[PDB]
Amino acid sequence: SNADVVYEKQMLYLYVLSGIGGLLLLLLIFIVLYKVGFFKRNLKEKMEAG
Repeated sequence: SNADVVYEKQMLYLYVLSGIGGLLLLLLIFIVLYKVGFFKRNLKEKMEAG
């Protein structure tokens, strides 16, 4: 059923913005820690679920 929310405010722009911001901060935080030496003092696993 299509309600009157698609024209009002799906409020999805918030979920999509929060998701893109967290991923970018995760990639930058991992590289910033591995470059400074933080992650350079441990045997990472580099996991990745499918």
